[PDB]
Amino acid sequence: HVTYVPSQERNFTTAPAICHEGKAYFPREGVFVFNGTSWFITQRNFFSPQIITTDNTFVSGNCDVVIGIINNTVYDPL
Amino acid sequence: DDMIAAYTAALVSGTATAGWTFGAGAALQIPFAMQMAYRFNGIGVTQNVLYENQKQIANQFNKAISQIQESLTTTSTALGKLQDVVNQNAQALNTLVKQ
Amino acid sequence: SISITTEVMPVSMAKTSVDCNMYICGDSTECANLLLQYGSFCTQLNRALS
Ligand SMILES: *[C@@H]1O[C@H](CO)[C@@H](O)[C@H](O)[C@H]1NC(C)=O
Ligand SMILES: *[C@@H]1O[C@H](CO)[C@@H](O)[C@H](O)[C@H]1NC(C)=O
Repeated sequence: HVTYVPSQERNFTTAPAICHEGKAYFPREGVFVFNGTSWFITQRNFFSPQIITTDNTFVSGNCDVVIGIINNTVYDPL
Repeated sequence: DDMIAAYTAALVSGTATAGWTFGAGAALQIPFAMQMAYRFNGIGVTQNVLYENQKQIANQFNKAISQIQESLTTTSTALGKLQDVVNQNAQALNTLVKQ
Repeated sequence: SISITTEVMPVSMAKTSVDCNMYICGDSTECANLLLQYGSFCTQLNRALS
């Protein structure tokens, strides 16, 4: 049997969702990570930082019901 | 029995703290709400459903545990397939004695 | 293409019972009296079959 074993763990600061002009952005697949400067989105099994854009996230509701939501910005490609 | 109890306690603690990642390899820490979100995402339901109804889901979880406890405090035959083993062993030895 | 394949599986077999007294001593009183001290052996077979 040939198998894949992950290794070399690293700790990050995470959030459930992000608020942006009164709307909540949840990731499609992946997790929100913080690297000391800004917030990125990454896959759970490998570390590959990506910029949080509108393609990465989706909108559901306003920001007064989710516990632990934070303020950040979302880059629109225009 | 103490060793088996320690094994089950370690498994429940690892599930409640690390989730699912300690079987593939080294344990990865994760808060319980995000793990619940992944479990919800695995059955085809988006994770905002968890994040907007967390109080109700937690209350239903606690109520179900309490109902299991109340079901197990009353005398019943829930563990009836563990009694058959000890009955069969005792009856076989007594059958040799009577034989 | 769409294909349909058949698969057959057994589920149960025939339920059976035996009677020690008739198999060993058919309508004989003396044989039944002689068999009387083997009763523990016969109840084990009936328990297994049930
Ligand atoms: C955060 O990511 C950036 C990528 O632009 C990298 O340059 C930086 O070193 C990272 N922060 C730390 C603390 O490594
Ligand atoms: C920033 O977050 C706080 C709570 O963490 C919130 O009260 C505030 O309104 C947010 N800022 C903006 C501009 O929405």
